[PDB]
Amino acid sequence: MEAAHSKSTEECLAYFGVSETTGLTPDQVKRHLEKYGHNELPAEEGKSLWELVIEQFEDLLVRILLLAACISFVLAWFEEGEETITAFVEPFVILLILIANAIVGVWQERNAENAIEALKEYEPEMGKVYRADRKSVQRIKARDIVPGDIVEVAVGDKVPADIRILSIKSTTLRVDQSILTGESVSVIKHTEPVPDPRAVNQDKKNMLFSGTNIAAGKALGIVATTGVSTEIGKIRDQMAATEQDKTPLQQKLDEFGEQLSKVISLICVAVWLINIGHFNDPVHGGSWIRGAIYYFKIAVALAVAAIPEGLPAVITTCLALGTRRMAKKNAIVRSLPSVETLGCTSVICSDKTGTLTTNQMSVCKMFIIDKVDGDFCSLNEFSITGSTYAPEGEVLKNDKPIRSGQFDGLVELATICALCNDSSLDFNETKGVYEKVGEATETALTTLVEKMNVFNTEVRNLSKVERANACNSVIRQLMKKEFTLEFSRDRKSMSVYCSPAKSSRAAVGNKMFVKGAPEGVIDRCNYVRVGTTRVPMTGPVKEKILSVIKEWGTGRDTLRCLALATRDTPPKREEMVLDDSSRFMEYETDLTFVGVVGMLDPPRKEVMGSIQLCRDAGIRVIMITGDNKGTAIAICRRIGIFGENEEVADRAYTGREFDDLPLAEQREACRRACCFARVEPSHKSKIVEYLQSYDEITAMTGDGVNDAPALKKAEIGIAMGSGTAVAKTASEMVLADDNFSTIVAAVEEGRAIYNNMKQFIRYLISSNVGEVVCIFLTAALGLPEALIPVQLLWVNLVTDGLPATALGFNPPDLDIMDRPPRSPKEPLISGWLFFRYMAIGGYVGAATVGAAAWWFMYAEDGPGVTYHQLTHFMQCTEDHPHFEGLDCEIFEAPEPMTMALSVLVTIEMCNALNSLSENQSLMRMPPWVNIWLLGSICLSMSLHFLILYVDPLPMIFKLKALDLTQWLMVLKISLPVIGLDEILKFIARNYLEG
Ligand SMILES: Nc1ncnc2c1ncn2[C@@H]1O[C@H](COP(=O)(O)OP(N)(=O)O)[C@@H](O)[C@H]1O
Ligand SMILES: [Ca+2]
Ligand SMILES: [Ca+2]
Ligand SMILES: [Ca+2]
Ligand SMILES: [K+]
Repeated sequence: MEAAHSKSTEECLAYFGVSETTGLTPDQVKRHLEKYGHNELPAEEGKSLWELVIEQFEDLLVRILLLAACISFVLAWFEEGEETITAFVEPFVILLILIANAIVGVWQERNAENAIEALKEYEPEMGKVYRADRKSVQRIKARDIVPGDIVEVAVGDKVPADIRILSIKSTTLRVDQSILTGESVSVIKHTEPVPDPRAVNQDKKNMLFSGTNIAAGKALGIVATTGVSTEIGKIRDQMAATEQDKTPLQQKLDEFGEQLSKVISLICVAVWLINIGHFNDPVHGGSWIRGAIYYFKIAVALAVAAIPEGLPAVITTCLALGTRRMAKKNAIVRSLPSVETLGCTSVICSDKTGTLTTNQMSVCKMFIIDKVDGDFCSLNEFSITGSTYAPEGEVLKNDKPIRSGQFDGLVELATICALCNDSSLDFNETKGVYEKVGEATETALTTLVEKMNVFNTEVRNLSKVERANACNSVIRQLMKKEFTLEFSRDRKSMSVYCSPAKSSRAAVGNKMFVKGAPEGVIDRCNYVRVGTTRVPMTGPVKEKILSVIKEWGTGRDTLRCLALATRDTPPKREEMVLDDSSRFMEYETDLTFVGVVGMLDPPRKEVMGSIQLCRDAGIRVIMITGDNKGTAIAICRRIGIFGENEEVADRAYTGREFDDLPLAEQREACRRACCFARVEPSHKSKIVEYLQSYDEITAMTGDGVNDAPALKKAEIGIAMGSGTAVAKTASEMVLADDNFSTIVAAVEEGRAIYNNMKQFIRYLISSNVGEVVCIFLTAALGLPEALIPVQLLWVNLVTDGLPATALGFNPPDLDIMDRPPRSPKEPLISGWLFFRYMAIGGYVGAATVGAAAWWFMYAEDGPGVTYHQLTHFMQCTEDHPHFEGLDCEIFEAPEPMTMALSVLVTIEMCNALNSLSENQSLMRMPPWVNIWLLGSICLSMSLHFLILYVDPLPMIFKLKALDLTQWLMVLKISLPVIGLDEILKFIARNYLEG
């Protein structure tokens, strides 16, 4: 732990006692651990209090039912009667459903938090350090790094600790530190000290803060602080719900229930009005108050009844549930909307190298010049063996194992590979395998030279550790790397300025070794090295080279090709300005071509398959790579993006070709084209932006820093577990699995959550509308009431709860991933659905009245008021308007009423069997598809039985009943709801639109 960033490199180096180039001794490490602990934070625990999670109150339509319970608790406090209890049950028929939803939500959210922390804490964060026990850089669990030791970090890496920069390898080091200082753009660094021991972070321009990202370049430094003593480790705890808000679908439904408060609140105040004429009726005596409170009670209870108090929970739930599922497919969701947004995606843009392909690169072919004579050019081709980055394998000409150092071309070739190279290898002892350190393209090279072994170095007697870099090291001892012109994606090449090693001879030849994309480099070559010789680059020579490149690119191996050339006579260091990266290309001119390497880079298994599924789901998949257009197109084909034979000149463009088009033509180009090549980061962004200008939901997949902009501009960015931190930081989802499939599953889930939301809404609406059709039909048809306050609270508690919340666990529709994606601005409720909402609610409203009616009329154990209702109800006093006054006051019988309440429950528990699927028959999507649903129904049906037979209970509600017949009736009335929907589903099916 150093308190200084205001000291020099040495002071700091000596402070811990380290060799800036070698790193801490196994004993210094064992010690600093003991003295400084591991590089991490305690945390890892409770991200939400068991009680916090409970605040699945505080929402919209939950506060309503919350308050409706208060009033029914005050009214019960001011209620005098020998019936001082049916009023205390009320507040618990309301609280009850609220509680039930609360638990499920809470349960679902806890399981998700867990599942996630599982995925996260799975793959350990690794670090790059120089340590004494190894000559080359090695990778250690970041948790293990301690103050003092030497850390290396480069473009795209995440700073693993708080670090004092020692040496900046690239011409410039650019770091992104938004997570800390809040500075929006990348900032510059230097190795000079900053005196002021008070200075703020923003000014510590010689430090790298653990948790920032390197946006550009590469550097080595010495670790000042670890763990909690970290600039970002202190500030963790400190508040701010910087955790976003609600998802667009969450905000869509939030508003739908808001204006359902209106429609409902009105229909309520309505009931209070449509009656209040029964303000005097003998029932509540006739008081100038006892009649408006009863009906005020019927309103509130009708409200609680209609209001989908489960809506705010079920989204939340489906959400956390979708999350938990992705988490299980090794997908990390960084931003809640992602899965939903993903659901309705039309276009999936994707990087090639490393995203579409495995990024496991090996050099397997290479070539130099053989003979150059007039229009004749010939090449020395070679083959390499070994698919991994292991330094085991052999070079082969004509199937014969050749000794690389035998060909002068291959010597320089190797020299260049070794020297123009920011990456290295490292052998993982635990896993027992050679792992790259830096970019794969570069590392492939490193491996190549370990296989070339041109100076026939003795290696057979070297540990699996030393054998990794041995040769390269040799080459490294042979020249001094003065500085390097970092690889830049515009010029698409990279160079290295070198002088003679021991300084044996000064001015005997300074060099620049160059490595880059063939086309550009070859254009910058004036000469062609022939062994030790050199001759002018000519037409025929070039053509020969390029043509073999073309061959290898489009070949059945789709080789990823790089060119190596040297500048024999560089400018003097004094003439070279390293300030503007722009002038580097010139510094890389008048080159001498040396040779070409063909890299192997396998497409991922699951990719072709995922592409298909997208094609069926109506989803466009576009490739946006920096790589060569020929190679790229080749690969699209292998990936299924293009047919093995197919003219693509109209649908595949290079950044250059693309930029040549007029703006208009660019916009359109995006619509038809599926392959963009040799494109800079800006292009990747622009292409998405275009897709977006068609009001479409665009997805961007990638792994590298040239992907960030597009990753960031898309609706969802999906990063690779393998890819850069930079790339991850700009993503909503991260495939740790690196599995491409998950993307598709991810779109299937958001398709589903939506469908689930719909059916929920369908059941709540069509049912609860029936419930209000019940009332506004009897009270208007001049019929005796069908339900009382606590009778409504019951049809509620028992059909607006777990049976509904259960729809959340509906399976995917059978066609879900077979129809085009939903426009995001689509009317939540279609016109044709409102009809179906009504046609169901209507039939529910009436079948519930005709049942109470039927009890009055055709019930063989009831009276027989036959058709007409015998006209009316106005037959109070004995033999009143004598129209067969053979009965007294059967107009208070608890039977006609429980008759309806019983049907309501049942007919509702029926069209919830209709909310398995939008438009699929129970013949295709049967009830057992959703088991969680069935248990809920039985749960409710059971609650209804209890209420009807546990003697103390029918008092508090209404008189029991039904033995066969009476129940068989409820059934005869309710069951047809299923027949009506199953025809209604027939309609919208054998006439389609969605
Ligand atoms: N580290 C590097 N140094 C020099 N040249 C390199 C390099 N890594 C990549 N190249 C060349 O730059 C070209 C474009 O790189 P880029 O757009 O970043 O990704 P990609 N799919 O093309 O590899 C590559 O196709 C490659 O030939
Ligand atoms: Ca309700
Ligand atoms: Ca890439
Ligand atoms: Ca209901
Ligand atoms: K984004």
